[PDB]
Amino acid sequence: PMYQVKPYHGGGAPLRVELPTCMYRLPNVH
Amino acid sequence: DPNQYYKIRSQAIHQLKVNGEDPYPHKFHVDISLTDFIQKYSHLQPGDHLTDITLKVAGRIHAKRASGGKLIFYDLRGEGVKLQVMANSRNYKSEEEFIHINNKLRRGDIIGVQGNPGKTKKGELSIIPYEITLLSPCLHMLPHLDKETRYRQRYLDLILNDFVRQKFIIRSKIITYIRSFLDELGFLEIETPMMNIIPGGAVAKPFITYHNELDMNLYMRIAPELYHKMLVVGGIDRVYEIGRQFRNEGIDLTHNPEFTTCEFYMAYADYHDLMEITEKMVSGMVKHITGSYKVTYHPDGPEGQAYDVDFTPPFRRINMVEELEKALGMKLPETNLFETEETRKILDDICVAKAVECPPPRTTARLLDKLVGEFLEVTCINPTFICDHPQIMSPLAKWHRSKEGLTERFELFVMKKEICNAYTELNDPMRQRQLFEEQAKAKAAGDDEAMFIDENFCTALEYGLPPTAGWGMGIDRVAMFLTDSNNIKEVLLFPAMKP
Amino acid sequence: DPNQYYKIRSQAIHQLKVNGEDPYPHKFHVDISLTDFIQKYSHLQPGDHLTDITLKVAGRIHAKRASGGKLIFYDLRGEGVKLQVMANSRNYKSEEEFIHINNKLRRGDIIGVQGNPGKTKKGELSIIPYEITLLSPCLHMLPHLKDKETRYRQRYLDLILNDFVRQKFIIRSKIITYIRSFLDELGFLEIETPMMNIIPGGAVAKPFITYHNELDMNLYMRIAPELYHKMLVVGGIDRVYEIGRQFRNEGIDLTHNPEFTTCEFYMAYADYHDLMEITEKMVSGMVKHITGSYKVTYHPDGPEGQAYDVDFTPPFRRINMVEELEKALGMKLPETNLFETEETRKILDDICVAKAVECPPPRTTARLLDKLVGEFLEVTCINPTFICDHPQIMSPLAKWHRSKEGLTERFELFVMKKEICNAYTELNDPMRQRQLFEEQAKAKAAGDDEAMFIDENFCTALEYGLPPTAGWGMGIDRVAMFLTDSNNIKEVLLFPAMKPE
Ligand SMILES: CP(=O)(O)OC[C@H]1O[C@@H](n2cnc3c(N)ncnc32)[C@H](O)[C@@H]1O
Ligand SMILES: N[C@@H](CCCC[NH3+])C(=O)O
Ligand SMILES: N[C@@H](CCCC[NH3+])C(=O)O
Ligand SMILES: [Mg+2]
Ligand SMILES: [Mg+2]
Repeated sequence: PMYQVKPYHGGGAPLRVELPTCMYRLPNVH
Repeated sequence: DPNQYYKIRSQAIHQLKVNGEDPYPHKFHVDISLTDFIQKYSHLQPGDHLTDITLKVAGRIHAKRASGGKLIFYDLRGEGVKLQVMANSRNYKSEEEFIHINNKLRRGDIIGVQGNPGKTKKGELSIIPYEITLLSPCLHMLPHLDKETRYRQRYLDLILNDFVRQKFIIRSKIITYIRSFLDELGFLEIETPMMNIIPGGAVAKPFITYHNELDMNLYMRIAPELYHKMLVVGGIDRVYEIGRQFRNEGIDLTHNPEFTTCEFYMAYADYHDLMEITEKMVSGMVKHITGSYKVTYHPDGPEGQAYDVDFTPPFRRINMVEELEKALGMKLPETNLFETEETRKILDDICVAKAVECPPPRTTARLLDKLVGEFLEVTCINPTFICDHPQIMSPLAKWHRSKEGLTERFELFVMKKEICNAYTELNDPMRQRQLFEEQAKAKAAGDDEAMFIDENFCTALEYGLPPTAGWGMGIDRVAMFLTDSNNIKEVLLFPAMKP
Repeated sequence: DPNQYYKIRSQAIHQLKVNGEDPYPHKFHVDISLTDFIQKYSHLQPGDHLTDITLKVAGRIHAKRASGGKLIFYDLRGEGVKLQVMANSRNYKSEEEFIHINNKLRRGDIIGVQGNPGKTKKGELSIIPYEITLLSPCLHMLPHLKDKETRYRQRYLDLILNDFVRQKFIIRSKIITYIRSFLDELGFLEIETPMMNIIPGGAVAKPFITYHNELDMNLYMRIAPELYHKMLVVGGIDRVYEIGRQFRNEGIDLTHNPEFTTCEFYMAYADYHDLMEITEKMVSGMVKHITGSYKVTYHPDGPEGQAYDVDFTPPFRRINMVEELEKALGMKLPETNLFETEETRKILDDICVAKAVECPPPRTTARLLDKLVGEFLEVTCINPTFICDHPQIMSPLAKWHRSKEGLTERFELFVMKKEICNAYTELNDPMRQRQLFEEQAKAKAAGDDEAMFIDENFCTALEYGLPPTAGWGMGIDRVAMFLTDSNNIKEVLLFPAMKPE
């Protein structure tokens, strides 16, 4: 097996991109 | 009558614009995908109607069915799924508007639907509209249920044929899997020129093009190989590129003028290392995408027999010269004699005796290629490494460390077709320049398949290319085997077509 | 001297082959990367020597220094890091082999080293070799401590000598990988569409032409994938993207190369308002992820000029093109629409003359407007700024604005006075699109060699119904320039196109 080389992403954690978001809604009490 | 349909619908849509009814509205606020709608509400009982939930969906009408005067069903499709729209006038915003929209809509139209989840008494999940909006009319009669039309109007193929989308999802999954595999091994994804002063790295007839401000011809690349090796001289030990290559040649079941390959180069690896990495990558890719190592394939299409192709590692290996001697039933010359005219004549006689055709020029490399295609490649059903090609057919591959006249090369064949080519890289600049000079002498003599000499590449090797192994894979051919396609046009969104 | 160096070293390496010493061995088994070696053994104290640990590493010799007759130091480099080789005669396999290997090696050679971790009394982490193997000699004098043209014509020398160069190409790869993760996570399908077309489309550019021999027809290298992507949305693939090469047959300058990389994506049921929000989230998130913050230093005129901090903190500023241009000019503009009209064109021509804004022929309404926007609006766009609502005459594939007559639902994102994104609600009415194509065909015959060809195949696809859709394109090379503090596009292309020497 070939020698280990760390990924260029750093190797810490998988990339988790920030995504667009939507403010939640609460139901009409009436 | 399709022509009459288009004239009539076009006039009707033009009338809607005149009347200010906006048949191409700018924005419709889709709330939920059809897929999520089906998942969220499949649990409903027949007859249910969730009057408190309202949602907006959109898609293309594939069917329209009236049921009495106050009820109409639309088969709404998108994302590879379908949802019934059950439009009854009792739930619509108003009876006058209900009549008006239903008279407007036709099969093929894109629509937005605002309404409630429900289930019919017969148990079909439905959305019950308060309002339907025409988003984009279809001016033509949508077809229902040759191959040229599917490839010349791929959007019609996608609308009609659910399997087509799935093939291109699989193709994308293959490429994304390969990037993940190599990124995890510490490779850097790079981009190298697609326009070159000297095409190289493969045997191919190139496209030529003129750059005006520079007043000089450029060639579209046939492979990125020589640039990647210069980057390894530059100290980037592991590089890869998934990108387009170009060949100015013929079109058939396994060739298109533009096609996609992955090449990678790995410092301090040899071709033994690359066989193990190939086995791990290819078997892991098949299992991840299909769920098992065994894939069904119809080499002759659905009209013929199918075979399970077994990708369980290790793959079979055969050595080209030894296996050819078995297939021919005769001893071939010693491999250190493969550069002689005596060996060329022996191969020429064998091709004549076996009725293996080889058009001129009848060079040793071309006669060997024809013999290998006839006698070895046809036995490679399951993934099979063909190894240790003669140097005379591998001008960029390093000489074999123990077999004189051979190289450290392999090709991976599946179902009789090449999917990978790889070798320990030739990194001795004197020997590489000598092989290029032989190529250039053959090119000047009339052999169009010979490579151009690349002086800048040979100079780069003079600065020291570490021992290295490189690899290329034809992505389209891999997508063919993983989609049960025997025609490359099935895995190209817009294949090149005779006009 | 460098010519003499090469002849002498080539002759020495040839003699190694004759003597059976194999100067290009097939395989050396590296145990550990230089980066991992440093991380594992940086903890050693000065004077440490781990005689029980034997490792194999490899790299390129960047310096060779003899210290008396029994000690030689090699500066071994790889992966952007360095490791001293402290070769002591007493720790080598034998004194005779020690003399032999040291007389063989030169600066620039690729070597493999088998030895123990150690640290000198001066505190320098080292490997102490039992055996060194020549893996690939450098036949030339390797340069030291360059000139811009040589750096681009021999990029491998630039990568060997200048650590900052590798870092720029790592950043470029991170940009692309970030964009794919963002679009994949939003449900987009990554697609590949033809790079050779009978009719180039989707942008304003002069194409490359090439000939296909079997089909006996000319083909054009693509200038944009845009029309293919919209046909796939007609086909029901709601979200598609492609990061790939485009081609323009023009001149070379600080922001222009004949081939370059873009990302385009198309999103059914979005409009350009949705795409501004997505652009702000993608670009700000990418900048913070790659650089660690929203603020980036940039030298628009290179290191000899002033630098500015560019602030990517969202939301980005928005300006409307025509109304902001009218404020910068101090005067109202004539209204434009789909048709070129000489009265309006003359007024804009007069404005450019009075303001000394150059416009080479043809001085069309769209080109004169573009030059005015470049002089008065783009120059104010230091932080990322959306310029919005372009006139229809500038935007033949953009949908008409739903509330502003004669404008379109378009934006461009400018950073440091340069365009990085172009996007719009897509025109999806086939009759209107055919009409705009007919206007482009007229302007081509009148002298505009960048004007679009009519594409009847694409108009036919629109007749089957393209859903309301918004699409977007980003110049990847320009983004890479801003995130690597490069003001020359050649800094972010591994092998930039170069005039023949
Ligand atoms: C069969 P053979 O004579 O050995 O040629 C090997 C070459 O075929 C290339 N190639 C790969 N896939 C291709 C496809 N679909 N259409 C056309 N060419 C394709 C591949 O880069 C390699 O350089
Ligand atoms: N450039 C080769 C693939 C890589 C071979 C190993 N350096 C080809 O076109 O087949
Ligand atoms: N094709 C455009 C980018 C996409 C515009 C939105 N459809 C360009 O070259 O600038
Ligand atoms: Mg082959
Ligand atoms: Mg622009």
